Amino acid sequence: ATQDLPPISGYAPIQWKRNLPSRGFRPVIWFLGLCTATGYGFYQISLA
Amino acid sequence: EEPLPVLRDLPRPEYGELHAPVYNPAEKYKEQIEELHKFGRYIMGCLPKFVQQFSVWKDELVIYVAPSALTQVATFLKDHTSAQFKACMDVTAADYPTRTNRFDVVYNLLSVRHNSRIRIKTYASEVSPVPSVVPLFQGANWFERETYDLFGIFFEGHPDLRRIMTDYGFQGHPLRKDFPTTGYTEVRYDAEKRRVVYEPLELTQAWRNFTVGSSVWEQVGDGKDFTPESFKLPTPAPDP
Amino acid sequence: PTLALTSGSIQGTHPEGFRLPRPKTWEESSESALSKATKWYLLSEIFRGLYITLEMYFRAPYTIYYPFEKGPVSPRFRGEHALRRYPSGEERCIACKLCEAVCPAQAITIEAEERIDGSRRTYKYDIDMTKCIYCGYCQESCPVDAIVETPNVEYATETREELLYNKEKLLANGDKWEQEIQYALDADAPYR
Amino acid sequence: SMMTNEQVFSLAVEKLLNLEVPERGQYIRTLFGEITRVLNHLMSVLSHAMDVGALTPFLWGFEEREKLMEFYERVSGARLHSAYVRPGGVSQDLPAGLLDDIYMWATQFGDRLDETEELLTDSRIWKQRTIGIGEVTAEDALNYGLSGVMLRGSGVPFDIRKSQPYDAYDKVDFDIAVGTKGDCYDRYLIRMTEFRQSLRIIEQCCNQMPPGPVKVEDFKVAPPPRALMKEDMEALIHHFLLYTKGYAVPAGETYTAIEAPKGEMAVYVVSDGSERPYRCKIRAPGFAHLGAFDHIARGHFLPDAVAIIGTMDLVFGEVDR
Amino acid sequence: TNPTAFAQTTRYVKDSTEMRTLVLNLYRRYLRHSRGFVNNYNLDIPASQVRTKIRQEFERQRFVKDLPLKNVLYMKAQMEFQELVNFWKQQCHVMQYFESIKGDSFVQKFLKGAQ
Amino acid sequence: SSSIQRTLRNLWKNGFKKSFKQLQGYNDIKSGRLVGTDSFGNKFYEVDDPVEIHMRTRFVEYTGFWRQD
Amino acid sequence: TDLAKELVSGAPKELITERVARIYQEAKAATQSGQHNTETWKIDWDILNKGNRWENDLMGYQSSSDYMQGTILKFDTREGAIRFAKGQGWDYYIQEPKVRRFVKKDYSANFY
Amino acid sequence: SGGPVPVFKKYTTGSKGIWEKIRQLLTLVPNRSTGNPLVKNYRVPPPGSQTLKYKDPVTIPAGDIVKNQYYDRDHRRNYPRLVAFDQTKVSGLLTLGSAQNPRISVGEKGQKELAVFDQSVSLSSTLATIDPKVVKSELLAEGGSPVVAPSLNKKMKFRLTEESEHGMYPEDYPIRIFAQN
Amino acid sequence: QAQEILIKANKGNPTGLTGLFQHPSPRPTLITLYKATLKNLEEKIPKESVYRTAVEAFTKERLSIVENNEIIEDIEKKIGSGLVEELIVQANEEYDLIDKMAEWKAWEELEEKPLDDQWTYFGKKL
Amino acid sequence: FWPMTFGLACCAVEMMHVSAPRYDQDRLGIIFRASPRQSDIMIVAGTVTNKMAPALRQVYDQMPYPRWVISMGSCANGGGYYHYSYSVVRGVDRIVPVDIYVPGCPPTSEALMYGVFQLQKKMMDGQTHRMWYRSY
Ligand SMILES: CCCCCCCCCCCC(=O)OC[C@H](COP(=O)(O)OCC[N+](C)(C)C)OC(=O)CCCCCCCCCCC
Ligand SMILES: CCCCCCCCCCCC(=O)OC[C@H](COP(=O)(O)OCC[N+](C)(C)C)OC(=O)CCCCCCCCCCC
Ligand SMILES: CCCCCCCCCCCC(=O)OC[C@H](COP(=O)(O)OCC[N+](C)(C)C)OC(=O)CCCCCCCCCCC
Ligand code: SF4
Ligand code: SF4
Ligand code: SF4
Repeated sequence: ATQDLPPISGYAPIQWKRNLPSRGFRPVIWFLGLCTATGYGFYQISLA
Repeated sequence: EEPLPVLRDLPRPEYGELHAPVYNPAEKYKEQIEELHKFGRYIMGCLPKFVQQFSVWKDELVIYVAPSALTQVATFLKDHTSAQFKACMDVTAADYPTRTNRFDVVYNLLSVRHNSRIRIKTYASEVSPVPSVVPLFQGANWFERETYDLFGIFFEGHPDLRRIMTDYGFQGHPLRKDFPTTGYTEVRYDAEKRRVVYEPLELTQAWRNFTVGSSVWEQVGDGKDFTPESFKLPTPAPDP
Repeated sequence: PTLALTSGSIQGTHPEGFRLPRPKTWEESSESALSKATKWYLLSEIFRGLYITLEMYFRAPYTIYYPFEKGPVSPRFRGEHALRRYPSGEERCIACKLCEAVCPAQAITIEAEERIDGSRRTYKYDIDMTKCIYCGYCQESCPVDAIVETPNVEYATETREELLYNKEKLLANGDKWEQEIQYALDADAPYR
Repeated sequence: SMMTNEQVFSLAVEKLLNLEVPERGQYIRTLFGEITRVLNHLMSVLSHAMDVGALTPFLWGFEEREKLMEFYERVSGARLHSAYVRPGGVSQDLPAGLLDDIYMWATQFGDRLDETEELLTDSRIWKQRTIGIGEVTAEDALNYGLSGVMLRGSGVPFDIRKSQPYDAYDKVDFDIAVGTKGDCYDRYLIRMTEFRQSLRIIEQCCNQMPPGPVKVEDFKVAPPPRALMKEDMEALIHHFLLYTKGYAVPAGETYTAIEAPKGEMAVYVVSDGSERPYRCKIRAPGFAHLGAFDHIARGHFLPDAVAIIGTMDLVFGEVDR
Repeated sequence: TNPTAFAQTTRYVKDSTEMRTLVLNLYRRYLRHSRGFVNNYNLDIPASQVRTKIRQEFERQRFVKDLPLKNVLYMKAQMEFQELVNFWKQQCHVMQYFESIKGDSFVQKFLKGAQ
Repeated sequence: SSSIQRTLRNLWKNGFKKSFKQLQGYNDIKSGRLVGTDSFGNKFYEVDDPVEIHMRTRFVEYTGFWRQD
Repeated sequence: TDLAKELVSGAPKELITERVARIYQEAKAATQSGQHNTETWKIDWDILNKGNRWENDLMGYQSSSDYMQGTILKFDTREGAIRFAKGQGWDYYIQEPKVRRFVKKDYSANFY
Repeated sequence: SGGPVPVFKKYTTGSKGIWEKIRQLLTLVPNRSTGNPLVKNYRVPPPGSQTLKYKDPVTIPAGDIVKNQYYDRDHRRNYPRLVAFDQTKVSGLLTLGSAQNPRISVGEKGQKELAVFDQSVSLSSTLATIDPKVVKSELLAEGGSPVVAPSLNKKMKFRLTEESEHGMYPEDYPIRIFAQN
Repeated sequence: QAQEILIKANKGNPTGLTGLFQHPSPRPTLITLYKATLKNLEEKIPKESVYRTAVEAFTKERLSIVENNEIIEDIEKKIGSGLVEELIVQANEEYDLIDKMAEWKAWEELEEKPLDDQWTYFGKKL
Repeated sequence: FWPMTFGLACCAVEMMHVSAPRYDQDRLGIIFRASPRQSDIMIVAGTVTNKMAPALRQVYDQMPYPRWVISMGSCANGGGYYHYSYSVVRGVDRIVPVDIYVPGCPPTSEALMYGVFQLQKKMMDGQTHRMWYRSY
């Protein structure tokens, strides 16, 4: 009006709680992937 | 996925003429005034040998004690369950040269227990020592170190009292009223001596004292009476 | 009846659940041994920490290329001082000495007398720009808006003598920055 | 923490003056009491991390500081030393469109805290530098007068915005976080919570902002508006005497404490019925913290001292007032 | 919390004789460290003058009678020692302490403005 | 605002000599609508590019080449 | 009181030997009719016979080497001022304020 | 509440088209804003080019031309007077009661009693010689109970929340979030 | 007599406050110190002192609540002064005070009255 | 242009903001160094007290040539708000030679960069080696 005021219906709510969703596969799957790479790697070393 | 609103253009409330009640801000402390008065008297009754007097202002209770009554009253207010002031927030002083003991040492205690603050006032002169509360409150080690630096108060029982703020070998205690605001000396780099040297004070523009043009009329009245009606001596009513 | 009977208060009473439970032992960890060791040996959170930092590498930076661009300024900004004029050309200051008395740092020196034609004007007016705290009190106290702070900030000087603005210097600033002072005065007039 | 500094002098003087700020003024001092709190922790938490080694989280936050200092300059005219809060209220009213900028910054700022908590909260190197470092017991904290976060890290749930609510802090709803281990990692978590509680108050002050005067409607303690000054005789008299003689404060004394971002900051102002304070002792939280440094650093290594200084938030202007 | 090096408790003495023993004891402590004062502060004068000027300042207060004045001058007596030992003062301060230096006739002071 | 496309479009709009000067003092290759020239001779542009960041939508072209004040 | 308290104040010796203080009560100003600034006793120091004020050559300031030029003390009793001056060992001199003589003033006196 | 908010609902610059789909496929948390403010929204009418004509706000009772006498709202001169209670006045209040609960005779007999406590009366003696009911009724509280330190905030209480409510760190992290209750 | 009690455990489950461990025997320890304080109060502090009446007011009250409340959580909410481990230190300090309170003889006449000009600020009596 | 991190008080906060992302002093080759040996610019950002004064001279003497000193803000320039204090040096140019004075309380980040830009223009005007050929 003649002052700095919020709108009639107010402002929309904002995000202020923690937002850190975890990412990546389960820890077991990464270990399976590691022992697959190790097994395949020594297969190719043993082949050569 | 609607486009974001332009918050500049959204409608704003319309108001006509605004109304705000006018009432004395000191009224809202009324309940706090009585309870501090009761608890202030309680300490005096428990320790009549030490508490010279107590005073209440709005939501602040002050206990006035002698220097020889300090350790006793401080200990009582720290250990008594009804008043557990484990935390000492401030140790300071003030200079009133007109009084015989100029320095007025003030302690602020915090009770995280009951959510209260109490104030201890104890006087001191230039040469008379004051008991140190460091054996009770470890947080007063530096607050006492600062008060001596700026007021020269002798604190008896302090494990290590020394300058904390002013330079080493600084002459005079700055916050004493007789000490000029610009001090006595100043430093500069002397080419001959290859070192920074002290010289007597000499201002290129002398300080201007505009404080002389203070008010010649008294500006605030005698005040108002806000003592609880349970702490005034009753008037003996006239006879028939 | 209050809890003064036991020397207790509402404030001293802790909320429900305040006492901590029994800390878990090594047999109450939900993670299996291998899961806890795969995260430990393969640096689970560190590789995530790198990945979040690498997201910023593909974002627009914040840097602006000063002096070819300038950060935002507002009409209330306090900068270099300037003495203003009326449109007719007469100096705005009537040597009232208000600004000298507000000035927290005592940076202003005013010497005044009756002008040659009778006007109440000042013949000496200095600001010790190395003593001013750029606080805006002189500007607020001037009854005729004679002393203002222009939005200028780029006036660093080689010698300190050049930072003792005398009345000639401040009036030369008021002429130089008159257009920009009007920009700020027009915008922020009603708020004062 | 520039504006909270001048809020504790305003509260003390208004307390001595028996005056109360109008409703809108109190919301502005809460709005900029939390913008200032966000400004402080961005400086404190992120420079603490910089000492520990994390250089990048410093830089990300300091662009938020640039965005927040713009609000300082838009209302007062100075980025840092805004003499905005004064005894009786604030200097000027908010400029048009400031609320819509505090909001637009507030919508995004939540993600800026997450990207800070990404690099530090779960980092094993960060937790090795802080967990078990600088431990403080509740008995020791109360004895040395440790306040603010270096008392709620030790487990004590005390906060001055609750013990003595001031300037619209009683109207908004917000939580506090209390530690349990009294170490640097607990104080790190509490500060990161105080970020999100500030962003929770800041939104409410954007929605509950009332209209009306920002300062006491008492021209004998607040300067009259310039337009009224140049047209009304009594305004000119009061404008004259306020800027030369000052205003008299009734005699007495006070001790006003606020929950400063560093801790409990308080002033002991003694009045004499004159226009100049007779005494003004300033109780800086950092000064009481730095005394307890010897009692805490006893039994730690040189890389551990750097953490303890950062977890104390020692800005030495307050220590050496 | 523990006190720093060469620190002492602050006790207000109540006997005159007790103080002089403390006063005399403290004097050798100044004298004992005199060579180290020169070495640590790189003083340009031999340690003999350092011992020389220490003694003079003790005598300056010798004739105080009232007791409360005696303590404060002793409390500050210890503090100056403690700062000197621990290398707290800088070289500039100590040099200027020992680098200090007949009045003019009435005409001479009158000629140059006097005081 | 950092991609080489934004530098390519601005490089082509200005031409060589205008862009070479910005490659010498500005360190960035920008192009904008000319708004006016001041008494000293500097020219002030405004950037219409939708990708330019918040504080970089206005700039100057100083009169000199090796120095700017 | 009786003690030579100045030996603990750290003040320069010249305030005892070379300067003179004055204990006075400020007089009523002719311009204004208020009578409040004349109810507290004050201590001020005499100016110096040379070097109290001199014009700075560059900007025309008021340079000074007197470090007591802007030091005025306040009291509420005359004795406290004298006692405080005695304690510091100051070479003071007291200026007794003048006392206005009472004269009754009557509205009717303009004709009688 | 402070729940996560979709990125296109925040006032920051965001990608469009094929790059938006790339941005969502590769980012850890797709609703995280770049932080670069919207050029078309943020500060678009600068503080020096607004449209609002400001008007000085004035609440009616203190800004009115009528019913607005200054002595009604002159709070600076209605400050609470400073009263200090010495031992003597405590004794007088203790022996004679208060103004609300009088324990003093009337007329000249009462005026005799008040004058007794108009000069020094040490409180140590007063408690030694007075009815034990007086202490339980005046000095102490609730029948002899002590006087607990008064609270600056009678509404200061706390309660424990949990992550489903306070949204902060889960139960494993070593801090707890306290609400008001 | 030689009855040795534990005031602050140095090991055990935490209580939520740093440095304040859980007390192995909360209830018996409180009862021992409450009974000692009531006993030791009368040994040294006379009856006319209000302080003696004040301690016997609530040390009795805290002694009666402990007996009838075997559940620790019922003790805390009814005393209302924190955790039980804290109440031990309150009780202990309540005991130490009487040893010093008796020594100070703090029921007697004001040892040192202020001078006539002490609590006067700027020409007004406080 | 590697300065020395000699921030003392509130003037140092603006000094750090020059290095922040918005202004990014590093983009111009400015890296704050923590040692006189690796620094050639001394930036006095804050109040110079009497107790700090001898240390400031010692730190200044330890900088290898060529060296320049910038005075930032009102405290370093001429005392500023604390000009009439008993523990403040009224201008750091009473202790070290100052090559350029940046005015403000505190100077804005752009005001400090203008001071740095002004000094660089002066350093590019030096003729240290042509002086030998002509003046010597
Ligand atoms: C493949 C080669 C590149 C990556 C090499 C390193 C692998 C690290 C993850 C294994 C360790 C671990 O512990 O993995 C498991 C962990 C943690 O899972 P959680 O917290 O229990 O998940 C919670 C519950 N869920 C399973 C339902 C979600 O997942 C991660 O943190 C994944 C991190 C992915 C981002 C980092 C990769 C990109 C780095 C740079 C590549 C150029
Ligand atoms: C069998 C498969 C073999 C795999 C081999 C790989 C092992 C690597 C190390 C894992 C152990 C570990 O991270 O240990 C963490 C150690 C010591 O931790 P601690 O003192 O024991 O406490 C934690 C464990 N607790 C609680 C069980 C006792 O310190 C660290 O934070 C080291 C972090 C180094 C990070 C360097 C940056 C990485 C750069 C490369 C990627 C860009
Ligand atoms: C073993 C060591 C290997 C070499 C090391 C490299 C050093 C880096 C070079 C410094 C550059 C510099 O400083 O360029 C900028 C400086 C400073 O310009 P100014 O201060 O504005 O004054 C100069 C301008 N006036 C006087 C007109 C105001 O000169 C110049 O404008 C140079 C302008 C002409 C350049 C002609 C170059 C000819 C071609 C050379 C390549 C084919
Ligand atoms: S801005 Fe403030 S400090 Fe500077 S000249 Fe004006 S009143 Fe004085
Ligand atoms: S306030 Fe304005 S009119 Fe008065 S002396 Fe200062 S500049 Fe001149
Ligand atoms: S000049 Fe101003 S901003 Fe700089 S240090 Fe001094 S007071 Fe702080």
